[PDB]
Amino acid sequence: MFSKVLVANRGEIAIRAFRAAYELGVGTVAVYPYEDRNSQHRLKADESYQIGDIGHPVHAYLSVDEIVATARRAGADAIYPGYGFLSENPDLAAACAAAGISFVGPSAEVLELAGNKSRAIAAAREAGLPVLMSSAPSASVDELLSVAAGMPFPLFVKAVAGGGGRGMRRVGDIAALPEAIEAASREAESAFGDPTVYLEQAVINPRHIEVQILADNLGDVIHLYERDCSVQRRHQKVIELAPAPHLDAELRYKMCVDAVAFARHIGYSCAGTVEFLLDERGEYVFIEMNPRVQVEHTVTEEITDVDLVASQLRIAAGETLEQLGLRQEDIAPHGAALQCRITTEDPANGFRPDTGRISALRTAGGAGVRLDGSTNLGAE
Amino acid sequence: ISPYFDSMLVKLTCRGRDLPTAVSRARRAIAEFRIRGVSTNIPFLQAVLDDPDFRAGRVTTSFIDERPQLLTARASADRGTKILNFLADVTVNNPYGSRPSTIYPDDKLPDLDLRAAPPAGSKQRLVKLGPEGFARWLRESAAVGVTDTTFRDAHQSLLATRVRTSGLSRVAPYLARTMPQLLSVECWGGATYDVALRFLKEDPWERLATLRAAMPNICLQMLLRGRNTVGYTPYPEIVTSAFVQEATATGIDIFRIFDALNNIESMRPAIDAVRETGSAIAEVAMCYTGDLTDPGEQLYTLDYYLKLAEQIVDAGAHVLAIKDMAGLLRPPAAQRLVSALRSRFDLPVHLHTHDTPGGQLASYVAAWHAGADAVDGAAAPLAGTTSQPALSSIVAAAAHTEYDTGLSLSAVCALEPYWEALRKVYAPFESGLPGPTGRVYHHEIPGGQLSNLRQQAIALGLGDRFEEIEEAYAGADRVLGRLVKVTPTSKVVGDLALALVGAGVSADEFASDPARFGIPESVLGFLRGELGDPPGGWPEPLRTAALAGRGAARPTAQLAADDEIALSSVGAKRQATLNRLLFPSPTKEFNEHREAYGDTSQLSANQFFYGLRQGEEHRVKLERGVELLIGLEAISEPDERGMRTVMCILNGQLRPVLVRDRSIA
Amino acid sequence: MCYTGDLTDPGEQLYTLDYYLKLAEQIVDAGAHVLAIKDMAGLLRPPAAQRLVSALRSRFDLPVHLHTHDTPGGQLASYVAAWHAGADAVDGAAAPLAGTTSQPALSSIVAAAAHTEYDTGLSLSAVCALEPYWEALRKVYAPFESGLPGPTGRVYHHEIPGGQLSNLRQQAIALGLGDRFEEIEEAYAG
Ligand SMILES: CC(=O)SCCNC(=O)CCNC(=O)[C@H](O)C(C)(C)COP(=O)(O)OP(=O)(O)OC[C@H]1O[C@@H](n2cnc3c(N)ncnc32)[C@H](O)[C@@H]1OP(=O)(O)O
Ligand SMILES: Nc1ncnc2c1ncn2[C@@H]1O[C@H](COP(=O)(O)OP(=O)(O)O)[C@@H](O)[C@H]1O
Ligand SMILES: [Zn+2]
Ligand SMILES: [Zn+2]
Repeated sequence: MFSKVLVANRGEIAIRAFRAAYELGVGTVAVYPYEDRNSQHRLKADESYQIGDIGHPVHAYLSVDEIVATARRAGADAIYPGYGFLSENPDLAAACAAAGISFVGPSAEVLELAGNKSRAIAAAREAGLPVLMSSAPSASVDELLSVAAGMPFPLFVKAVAGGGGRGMRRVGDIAALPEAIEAASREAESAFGDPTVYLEQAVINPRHIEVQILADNLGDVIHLYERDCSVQRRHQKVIELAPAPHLDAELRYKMCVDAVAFARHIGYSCAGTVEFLLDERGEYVFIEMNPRVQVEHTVTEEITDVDLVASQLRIAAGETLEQLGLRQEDIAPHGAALQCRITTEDPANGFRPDTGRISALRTAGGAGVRLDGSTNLGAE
Repeated sequence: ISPYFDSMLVKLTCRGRDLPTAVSRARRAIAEFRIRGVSTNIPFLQAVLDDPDFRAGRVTTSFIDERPQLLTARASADRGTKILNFLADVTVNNPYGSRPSTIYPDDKLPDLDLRAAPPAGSKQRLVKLGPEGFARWLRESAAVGVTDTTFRDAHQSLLATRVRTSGLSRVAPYLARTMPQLLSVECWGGATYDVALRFLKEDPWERLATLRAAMPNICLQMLLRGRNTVGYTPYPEIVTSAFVQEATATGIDIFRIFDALNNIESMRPAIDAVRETGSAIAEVAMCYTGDLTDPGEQLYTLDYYLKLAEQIVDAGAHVLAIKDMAGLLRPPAAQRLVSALRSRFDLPVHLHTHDTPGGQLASYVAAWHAGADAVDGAAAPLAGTTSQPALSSIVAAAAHTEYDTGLSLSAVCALEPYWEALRKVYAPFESGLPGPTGRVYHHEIPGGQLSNLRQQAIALGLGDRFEEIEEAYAGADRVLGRLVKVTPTSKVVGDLALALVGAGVSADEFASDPARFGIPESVLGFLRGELGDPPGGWPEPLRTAALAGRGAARPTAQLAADDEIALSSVGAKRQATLNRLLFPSPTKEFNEHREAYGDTSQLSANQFFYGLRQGEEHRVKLERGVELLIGLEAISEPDERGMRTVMCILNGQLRPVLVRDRSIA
Repeated sequence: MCYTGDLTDPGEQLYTLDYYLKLAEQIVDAGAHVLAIKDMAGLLRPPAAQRLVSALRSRFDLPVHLHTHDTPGGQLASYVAAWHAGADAVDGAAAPLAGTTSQPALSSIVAAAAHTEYDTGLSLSAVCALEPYWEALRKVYAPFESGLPGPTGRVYHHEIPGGQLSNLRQQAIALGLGDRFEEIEEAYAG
C-alpha cells in the first residue's frame, strides 16, 4: 500500500483519516496555519508542518502549489482531500497527475462534469433516469421571462453556483417573477460572482433521499441503500435519519437500481452519492450527484457495518471490490440509526456563532452511542 | 485515585465484521488513549494484542505460559512530562531575582534565503589538494587569511564560557552563507569540554556534529594541548590517539598544538597522530613572553625562538604559529620575528594575540607587512578588553590594498545586532573589565584568567584594593624564575599569589621558610617535575633540596582491558568512554540529569536559566515535524508542606505539576 | 583640517587628496605655525594616513599634529603608520579613561616607540603609577556614566563623533524607542 499520505483538511475528518490510515499501517502528515496551531489534529499525526503566510488562515488551505511542494518534501505518495476546501477543485487533481503523487478521488474528468450543473442533467437524460425540467442559465430578465412563459407554476428561481440551500426563491406567479429574478441575480452576483439564475418547477411537499455508491478502478459499482434528510432549517441539513420509513421495497429497489446504472454509466472509481426528491404521488427528480464523502456517512456505517474511508484508501491503491469482500449478496441493513451535530449557535439571538473559552466539558456514552470530534477543557 | 476500592478506570469494547478487524480497531483504540499521572497496564495489553497466536485464534487457558509478554517494559518514554517537570522546577526555584522584559535575539537576524546550497570554501580546497598543497597555496597567496574565534575564545574571556549550542547553531548558517571566504572557524576545545559536561549538561560531540552539519564549506579548528588533551594532567598515548581519531572523524580539520613550557618530546605524539590521519592540518605554536627588543633581555631572545622553530620544523610541522596570550607583542618585535622566521624557513606563519593593553591591531599590521599569512579575529560586540581584536577593523585595515582579504564589510557588520542581543541575554555571567589597563606590562597575566581573578578577589576577601594580588603575582613569578604560563602554569602561580596574600608574605620571606606554610598541592606537583622543565632553569638552588621533605609521588593505575578494547572502534561507545575517562564526576552527574529530565539541550537560554512566565508561548523542537508548545497559567501558594502546584499549558491542554519550593523548607 | 570619508577608495570623488592639499596650501598661506589633522569619528586608516602624511610633509615645511578617536577600535595602528612617515606629535588619554569613544591609551603609545629611533623618552612606570587614582575617580562618578559596552563596527556607515554617541544613546533610552536603536542609525544616515 501507500508508504505515506498527506491530509489537506482540518477538524474531525482529518482525525478520521488518521485513524483509518493507522489501521492500514500508513504514515500520516499534517499541515496547519499559524492561527490554527492549537488544533487537536496537529498532535494526532506523525509529522506536522506549517503553511501559508502570517495572515489569511482560510486562504492557506486553498493553495495547491504549497501543499504539493510540502508533500514532495515530506516524501508522501497520496493526498486525501476530505470534504470541503479543495475537495472538488480539478487543479488539485491535475497537479497530482503532473507529479508522482496519487489523488484519492474518482477521476480528473468526473470532477469537470459535476461543477457547472445541468450537464449532469444531460448525462441523466442519456442514462435514462426520471429528470425534471431544466431552464437555460441566463442573467437576463427578459430572456428568463420568455422562457418562463410556458412553465408549470409555482417556480423556484435558484442561483446557478448556489449549493446547499443558499440563494433560491419560490414565486407563485409570473407577475412577481421579474423583481424576484432581479433579486436572485443580485444575490448570486454578490455571493458567488455569477449573476445567472435558473428557474425550475417547484415540486410540492418533497422528501430528500440519498443513495451511496462505491466503485473501483476497473469498473464495478455497488450501493449501500438510502438515507433521509427531510428535516432541514433554512434548507440546511439538521438531523439525519435511518433507512426511510414508510417506503415500499419496490421503490427502494428501483432507486438503488437506477442510481447504480447512472454510476456505472458515468465511469466512477470512488465513493459518492446521488440525491433524489420524492413527492406525495411519488417521483424521482435527480437533483444532483455529490462526488465526495459527506458528514453523514457514519449513519450508513451503522447499518451496513462497512468501512468507508479505509475502503476508499484501499481502492485508491488499486484494489477491486473482490478481495475486499464488498459484493452484493451479504449486504443487508439491520437496525435504525440517526446523527446530530452540536454547534455554538445560539437559538435565542438569531443563529450566529458565539466565541469564548470552554469552562466545563462532560461527555456521554454507553450502548449505541458514537462520538466524532472532541474538544478539551480551556479551549478557545 | 481512592485506595479503598478496585482500580477500574475504563472499559473499552470494539466490534467488527470479523475478528481481525475488531483486533485492529482495538489496537488503534488502545494506542490513541492517553493517561498521564499514574502507572497503567497499557503495555501488557498492547503486547497481548500483538501476539500472532492470539490473532490466529489459538486461545487456551494456558495462553500466559509465554514469559516475555509480561516484562515488555518500554512504558512510554514520555519527554513532554519530563520537560515540563524541569521547566516548573526552574520557574519555582530560580536563583536569579527579578528581570527586565525578555529579549529575543532571533528577531535581529537579517533576511536571507536559507534554501540554496552554500558556495564552496576552504573544505573543498583542503579535500582537493591535501595538507601539503593547502600549506603551499597559503604560503603563495598574497591575501591574508582571517580566522574567526567568536565561537570559542570570545565568550571564554567575557562570559565564563557559558554560551550554549542553540545560539551558535542558529547563527552558523548565516555565517556560512554570507561569509564564504573565512579560512577556518574555532569552535571546539579549550575549557568548553569541561564546562559543557559540568555546568551546561551537554555533550560536546553532539555540538561538534551540529556545527559540522550547519557549516559544510568552512574548516573547523581545535586547540589541543599536547599530552593533556583537554584535561589538566598527562594522559596515556592510546587515549590521545583515540581522541585525535574521533575528533578528525567528527569533522575537526585543523589541530593547533601548543605546550606550557615550550619543549619538544611533549608534543611529538600528538603531531604524529595528526600526521597519520592524512586529511588534517597540524599547526604548532610557540608561546611568546617578555620583550626581546629590549637591550637587557638575556633569556627570551631571538635565537631562542629561532632554535625553537628549527626544532618544530624538524618535527614535521605543517603550519607554524605564534601564541600571545597576554598581549606583550609590540610592532617592532613582531616585524623582526616575522621577517627572521619567513627568511630562515619555508612555512606559513599564523599570528594570534589578545587586546589587553589596547590597540594590538598595529602588531597585525606590522606582521602582514613582513610575511604573516593569517590572523585571528573576534566579532565586534564580543571584542576588546580581554578578548581578540575586532573583525571589522581587520577587514577595513586591508581593503583596497594588495593584502585584501576579500571579505565584504557590510556582511560582517550585518551580524552585530544578534551578538549584542545575545550578550545582553547573558547578563548574570558578565565578567568583563571596565576597559584597557596599562599595568599588564608589569604583572603579565593571560586575558582569560584576569576576569576570574577579579571575581575571586571580589568574593574572597580584599576587594576594595586589588594591587596586592598584582604585586603578589609578580613576586610569585619572580620566585620561580620567569615562568612561561598559559593554562597549566597559570593556576599554580595564581594559587601561590593567593596563599602569599593570605599569609602576610610581603615579597621574599616565602623563600626563607618554605616548610612552615600550607603550599597548594599544584605547586608541589610543579616542583616534582611532571610538567617538564622550566626554560630558564630550576629556581631552587636554595628553595628546596628535592621537595622540602614532604613525601613521595602517587602511583598511576593501568587502564583496564575493556577500555582499550572499546577505544579501538569508532562510535558513540568510544565517545562515552572518553567522557568517563576524562571527567568522571561531571559526566556521571550529566548522565543522571539526562536520565531524569530527558534531553534539554534544545531549550533556549531564557527557558533554561529563568523559566516560564505568564502570557508568553514557547516553541521547543523535538524532531523534524515534532514540536511542542509550552505556556504557563497559574501558580498556587505552598500548603503546610513545601509543595506547590503549577498549572501549565502543553499543546493547548491544561497540566498540573507538583513541585517542591526549597525556599520555605 | 577636518577629515571625513575614505580617500583611498576608488569611488571617492569629493574628499580626495587634492582637496586636502589645497586646503593645507591655503592654511599655510594664512600664516599657520602648526598644521594638524582632526579625526572625530575614527575614519582614518593606516594607508590613508601614510599617504596623506607623506604628501603633506613633502609638499610643505610645517610640523604635523595627529588627533583621532578610538571608536572602531585599534586606532593606534594609524599613529604607527603616521610617525613612520613624518608625523611629529600625537595625542593620548590615560588608560582608565581610554578606549570606546575616547582617545587611545597613553601606555600603548609610550610602549610602541620604546627602544626605537622614535622614542618619546617617557618613563613607563611613571605613567603606570597614576592609573589607580583615575580608576577611583571614575568609580566615584558612577551616576554620570555614559560609556558604550565596547567597540562597534557600524560606525563606518553612520559616522558620528564619539562625544555625541553617548548622549544619543541616553536620549534614545529616555525619549521613546530604546529597545531598538537601528532606526536612529539609518535615520542619521538618511
Ligand atoms: C490512529 C491515531 O491517531 S493513534 C496511533 C498512535 N500514534 C499517534 O498517536 C500519532 C502521534 N502520537 C505520538 O507521536 C505518540 O508520542 C506515540 C504514540 C507515537 C509515542 O508515544 P510515547 O512513546 O509514549 O511518547 P513520546 O516520547 O513520543 O512523547 C511525545 C509527546 O509529544 C507529543 N507529540 C507527538 N507527536 C506530535 C506532533 N506531531 N506534534 C506535536 N506534538 C506531538 C505527544 O502527544 C507526546 O506528548 P504527550 O505526553 O501528551 O503524549
Ligand atoms: N423545487 C425544488 N427542487 C429541488 N430542490 C429544491 C427545490 N426548492 C428548494 N429546494 C432545496 O434545494 C436543495 C437542493 O440541494 P442543493 O441546493 O443542490 O444542495 P446540496 O448540494 O447540499 O445537496 C435542497 O435543500 C432542497 O430542499
Ligand atoms: Zn587565546
Ligand atoms: Zn576630539
